[PDB]
Amino acid sequence: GYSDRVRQITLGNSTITTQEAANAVVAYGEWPSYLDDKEANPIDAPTEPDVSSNRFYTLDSVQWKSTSRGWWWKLPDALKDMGMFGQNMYYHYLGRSGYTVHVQCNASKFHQGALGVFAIPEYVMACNTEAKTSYVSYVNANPGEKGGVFDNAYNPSAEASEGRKFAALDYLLGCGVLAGNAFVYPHQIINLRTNNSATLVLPYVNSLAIDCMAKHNNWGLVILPLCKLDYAPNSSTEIPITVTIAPMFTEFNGLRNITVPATQ
Amino acid sequence: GLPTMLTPGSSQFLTSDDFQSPCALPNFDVTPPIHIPGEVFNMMELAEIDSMIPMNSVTGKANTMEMYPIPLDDKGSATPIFSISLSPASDKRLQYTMLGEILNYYTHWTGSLRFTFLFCGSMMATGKILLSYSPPGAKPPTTRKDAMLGTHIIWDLGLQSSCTMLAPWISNTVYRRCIKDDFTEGGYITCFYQTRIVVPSGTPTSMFMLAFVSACPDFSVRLLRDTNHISQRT
Amino acid sequence: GLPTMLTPGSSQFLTSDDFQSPCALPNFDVTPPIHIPGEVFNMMELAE
Amino acid sequence: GLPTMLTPGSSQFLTSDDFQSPCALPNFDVTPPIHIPGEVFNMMELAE
Amino acid sequence: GAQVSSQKVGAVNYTTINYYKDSASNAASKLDFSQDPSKFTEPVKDIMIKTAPALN
Amino acid sequence: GAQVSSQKVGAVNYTTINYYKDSASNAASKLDFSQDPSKFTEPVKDIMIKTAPALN
Amino acid sequence: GAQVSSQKVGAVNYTTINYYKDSASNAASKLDFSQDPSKFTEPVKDIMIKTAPALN
Amino acid sequence: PTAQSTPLTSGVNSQEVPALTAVETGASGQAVPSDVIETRHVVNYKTRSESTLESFFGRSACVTILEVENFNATTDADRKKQFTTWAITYTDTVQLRRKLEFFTYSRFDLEMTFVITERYYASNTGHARNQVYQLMYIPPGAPRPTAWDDYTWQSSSNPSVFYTYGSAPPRMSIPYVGIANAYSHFYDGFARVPLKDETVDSGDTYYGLVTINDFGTLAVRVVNEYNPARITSKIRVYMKPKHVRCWCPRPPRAVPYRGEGVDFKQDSITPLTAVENINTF
Amino acid sequence: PTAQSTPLTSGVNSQEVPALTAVETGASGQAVPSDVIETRHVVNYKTRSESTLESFFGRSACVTILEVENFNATTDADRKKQFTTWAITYTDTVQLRRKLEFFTYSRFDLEMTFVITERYYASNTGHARNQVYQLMYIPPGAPRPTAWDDYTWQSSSNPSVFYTYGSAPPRMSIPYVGIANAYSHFYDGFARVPLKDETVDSGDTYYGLVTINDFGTLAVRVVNEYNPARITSKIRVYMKPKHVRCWCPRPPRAVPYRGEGVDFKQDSITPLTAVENINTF
Amino acid sequence: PTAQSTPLTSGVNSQEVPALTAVETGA
Ligand SMILES: CC(=O)N[C@H]1[C@H]([C@H](O)[C@H](O)CO)O[C@@](O)(C(=O)O)C[C@@H]1O
Ligand SMILES: CC(=O)N[C@H]1[C@H]([C@H](O)[C@H](O)CO)O[C@@](O)(C(=O)O)C[C@@H]1O
Ligand SMILES: [Ca+2]
Ligand SMILES: [Ca+2]
Ligand SMILES: [Ca+2]
Ligand SMILES: [Ca+2]
Ligand SMILES: [Ca+2]
Ligand SMILES: [Ca+2]
Ligand SMILES: [Ca+2]
Ligand SMILES: [Ca+2]
Ligand SMILES: [Ca+2]
Ligand SMILES: [Cl-]
Ligand SMILES: [Cl-]
Ligand SMILES: [Cl-]
Ligand SMILES: [Cl-]
Ligand SMILES: [Cl-]
Ligand SMILES: [Cl-]
Ligand SMILES: [Cl-]
Ligand SMILES: [Cl-]
Ligand code: NA
Ligand code: NA
Repeated sequence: GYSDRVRQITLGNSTITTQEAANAVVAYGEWPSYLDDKEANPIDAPTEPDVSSNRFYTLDSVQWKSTSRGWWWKLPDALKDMGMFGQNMYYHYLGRSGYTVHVQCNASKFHQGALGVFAIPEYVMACNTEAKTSYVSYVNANPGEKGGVFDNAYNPSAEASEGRKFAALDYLLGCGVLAGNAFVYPHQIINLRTNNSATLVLPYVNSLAIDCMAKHNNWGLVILPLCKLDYAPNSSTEIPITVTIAPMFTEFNGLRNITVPATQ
Repeated sequence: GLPTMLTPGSSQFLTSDDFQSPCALPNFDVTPPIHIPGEVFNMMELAEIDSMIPMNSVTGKANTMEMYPIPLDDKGSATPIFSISLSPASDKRLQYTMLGEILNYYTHWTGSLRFTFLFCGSMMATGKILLSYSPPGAKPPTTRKDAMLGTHIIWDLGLQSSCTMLAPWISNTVYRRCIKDDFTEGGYITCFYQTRIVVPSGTPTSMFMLAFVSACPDFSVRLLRDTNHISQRT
Repeated sequence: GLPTMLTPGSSQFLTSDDFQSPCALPNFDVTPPIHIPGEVFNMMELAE
Repeated sequence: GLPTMLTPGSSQFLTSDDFQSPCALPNFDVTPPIHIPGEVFNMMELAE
Repeated sequence: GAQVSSQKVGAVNYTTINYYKDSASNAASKLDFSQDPSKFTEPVKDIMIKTAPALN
Repeated sequence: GAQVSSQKVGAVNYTTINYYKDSASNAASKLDFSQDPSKFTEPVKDIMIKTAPALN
Repeated sequence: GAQVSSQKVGAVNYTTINYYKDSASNAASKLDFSQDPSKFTEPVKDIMIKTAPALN
Repeated sequence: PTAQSTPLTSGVNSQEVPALTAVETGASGQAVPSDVIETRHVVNYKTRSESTLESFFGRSACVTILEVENFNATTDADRKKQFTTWAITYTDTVQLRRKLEFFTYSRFDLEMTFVITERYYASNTGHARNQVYQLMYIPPGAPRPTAWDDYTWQSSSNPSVFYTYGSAPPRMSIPYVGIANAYSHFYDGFARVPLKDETVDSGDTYYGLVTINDFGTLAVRVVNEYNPARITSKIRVYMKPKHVRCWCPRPPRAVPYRGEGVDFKQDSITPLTAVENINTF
Repeated sequence: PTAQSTPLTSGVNSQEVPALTAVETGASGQAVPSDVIETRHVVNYKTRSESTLESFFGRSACVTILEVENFNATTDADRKKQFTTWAITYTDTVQLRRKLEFFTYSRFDLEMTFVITERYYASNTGHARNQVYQLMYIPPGAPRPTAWDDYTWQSSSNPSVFYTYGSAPPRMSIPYVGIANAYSHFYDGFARVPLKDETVDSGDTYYGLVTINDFGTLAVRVVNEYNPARITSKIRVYMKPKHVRCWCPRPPRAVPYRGEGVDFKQDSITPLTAVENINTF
Repeated sequence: PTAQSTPLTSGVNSQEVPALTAVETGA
């Protein structure tokens, strides 16, 4: 009865079902966990918000078209305005979190296409001016739940002030490496003939036990069309991709007044 | 003092030497280690991971995302679907795979190579595809009837989306060289329609598959060297 | 003599090195120690 | 350092010397040996 | 405090003594043949048996 | 007369032999973690218990 | 890990310690007096006894 | 431990189908030759010794070339040629950098070695006595020299090495000195959070590791006073990571670097050479 | 173990005839003196120590002479004099080669030693500071330098040795690096099979070991920048096979070599000096 | 020997007042 294709995930007051999964990935074979006393750093008693924040948040959906070049988000950035997770994040200097990432994309037995879904630690991307290096604004680096898109062209700006955004060039993974090698990162593929969802469980990954969430994204989430969407009755059709992410084993230190980042 | 006598080598700086040396920061207290996920111990662990072959790196597709997908259709042509030499370090398409990149830091390689193919047509598309590896020294195969005389697998498209073809280690030398070299040539990998891809109406008649390559557990490399894939002006 | 081979670093003067060296005043009889109040062992004692 | 004193011969290259030397390719995995017919151990075998 | 260890074979032991008080001064770490490719090649939640269907 | 001692850990022992007849010739003294901050931070005649009033 | 071996006689032992982790670094192989000239001087299928006729 | 031996196997006619899988799962292909062909037994005695991280990184690699001179300097520009300072990094060169960047995080001790060379600037100004060099490591915060003979070179606390020209290349070990539990080769973030309505500039700020990294400064001088003959020197700096651990593998750099970041250059983003046809052996 | 002692023997009158044999069998003569004369007992204490393979090959032999220079080069030809590359081989010289070629196959580690010498090109251009040399081993596939100061010399992975002029001859060991189970000194074959009706050239192809051998390249430079005085250098390369095994003996080279192959030269194929008569003592 | 570890503690509501002292004492 039980199947690699059928799964339920419950976190807090939220549940996901899928009937066309393809197993699930646990990044680097490690489930998330709380921070042990023998690896701890800040000494204040941490806040562990548990069910208030460790639950599925669904981002705004994006549309997959035959011409789409792909999508990216950063974490914890994409969830910074999500319910109590966002509040706990911004009221504290320090935070750590794992995640369950559930990417959703159904179609029909007559559609075709394949999405690579990658979780990338320290997903540093190229800037869009050749007058400077590492020249990206905080606002452009941290788009929140809307994330960003890849392009198949690189057109760096005439003036440095206009190029302070990522050059998200698809085939170089926005960072000067070949996209065909992205499979070294934890990943699944949503191949429409096979499955309609990808599930990745991510431990906290960093060179520190805990860090400043508002300064530093631990993971990138990349969705790249490896094989373009095609549908014979209408090649211009679009199908939604929906991203739903739950923080897990969240832990926060250094409580004070709320952080309100710059918006422009 | 203890009588001693200096030998050849004295005072040289060999960049692959392995000697002790005084510490510039004595009794320094290093930051305690913590567990970090994803520890790597051997570059061969990375070589065993599948990465995509840019199989369709033809003019207009090379250096775009479209270099990866291998064109398929429902026409059942007798022409090969793709053809590539087993030269995993030096071939224009294999050199930039993860395996290829690792191989270009070494001079010698040995072992079996795994080629895994993912069919990305619609669920309604069926088909049978022949994947072949022909060890070297004979006419390179350009027809199915020659290809099928070599090592091969007939892949039936279906619920299980992917098929693995092996290029088993079959070599005169114990290691091959990580360069283009007649003496350590590896042979020929080809692919043909065994039947054809068939679709019903209202279904795309052209589609793609993705090809991945990885090393098997019998695989190893030797003789560290600098790669020709990175450089700088001086 | 014992065959030997000099390695990199030979003859350098690293100011944080920690080697032995010959004494310029051999068999010198140092003044005996006595107890003095206020001995310090670690700069962190002073930081507290 | 250990007090030492260089003797005559120091730094010479005698072509019939027999010393150790650092390996340029450390932890290199040599090709395993196999049996080959006709092994020779001494030039006097050939003289016979 | 001499350590005697096996050499890497050539065409059988060697001796090491550490001369310095800081481990940072030591020569290269001994060969570590540890590996676990599956954390990268098969990081799946549910065990996959090769001979079985990947999806059932 | 070799002394074998623990090294300071890096990213485990080392050997020392003294070559000279004067202790002044020796390398650095071994790490001494002794301390008693209270002779400077709390040199009071009557014991002060933190949780108690300093002056009663 | 010192090896003590007989010297080649002159007109009686010596000591060797290997300093390197690769056997390729080692000094010359020890004298090997092995020989079997007959594989070249008498590689015949049927035994030939000197005192007997070579052909009978 | 050795790489895998191959077992003796024949054929099959079976409901067991190891040739098929589904890489949508995130698993790579797993099948080996015995799964899809008839194999003989082959004992594999070969090892992966030379691809351990210690073996892969067990080389002293040049990471920069510094220049210093010794002559009678009478201008500010020429006075600044009598010593040099260099922010310690591995990004001046590409080879070691690319190898390290197979990984996201690392932890290692460092062996640093130096190669020092000289030439005469001219032949009509006599000769020059053998030179001694001082290479001083200035940790972040320690005062940096503004002249080759200022007070900073007394180096009471900073480590310095005094090197005599013609002697063996000097060398020292450095512990793992990171303020985190590993070094980060990539840092997807900033050094501070810019806040709502603050007056701090947001137009000229940077991103990533460059905003947070600081391994101090190497300062080099010729200790000798000037001769009539001007001598110009190069100091090549070599790094070997040892006692190495690394985490979180990455695709390697596929296109030229153009600085300390991950940025790429518009005229150099086409690494593949196009093949004539998909069927080209 | 010693060479054979001689037993006390007298005469014989016997049907045992050790003096006769039949070398048609492929057996060499076997008789010894005691078989054909009256002998005294002589104890033989002498040994064949110096004709073991290790003893026969236990010498560092010069295998090539390389040249490099250091001066201000303003032409392409002169720029190419600032470094040199050499395909590693033992066929530039004749002595070690001939000894190795007593055998068909071998297996050994190598000790490589170098002797580096300089002279002034001229006397009216001042002097030159002491030079450091870099000798870089470039395995097959690694990028080869096109200039003395290009990026390849950073040598992150290739082994390099930096040698300071006047220091002891530098030296390193190389393992047995063959991709077969032994080195072949002779290879009766080709690198590929030419096939029926192929368009590949068959008129300018080669034969034997030259078609398959590649032990990489040695690249040498002077690391120093130019002085006013041009310095020219020679680098002599020495090889000693150690830990030696050999198989399948061969007649030794009887006439001069004329290249890397077994070819001979028409004016040099008469090694014997004719004797006056068959009866010449 | 190491620098001081930090123990797990919660809050208090107590006549024990370690936050107050009198540095006039020389402590
Ligand atoms: C670095 C350099 O190029 N130096 C060159 C100098 C200078 O150009 C002039 O002395 C400066 O006026 O000139 C020479 O002819 C010399 O002095 O022997 C050759 C020397 O190599
Ligand atoms: C290699 C060589 O033969 N060099 C000789 C040079 C050059 O021929 C000229 O300087 C080039 O014009 O001339 C000398 O008289 C000199 O300069 O003292 C002697 C020197 O040995
Ligand atoms: Ca709680
Ligand atoms: Ca010595
Ligand atoms: Ca299966
Ligand atoms: Ca109190
Ligand atoms: Ca007889
Ligand atoms: Ca089988
Ligand atoms: Ca000076
Ligand atoms: Ca007799
Ligand atoms: Ca030069
Ligand atoms: Cl948001
Ligand atoms: Cl193109
Ligand atoms: Cl000073
Ligand atoms: Cl002076
Ligand atoms: Cl081509
Ligand atoms: Cl360089
Ligand atoms: Cl120079
Ligand atoms: Cl005669
Ligand atoms: Na094995
Ligand atoms: Na005898």
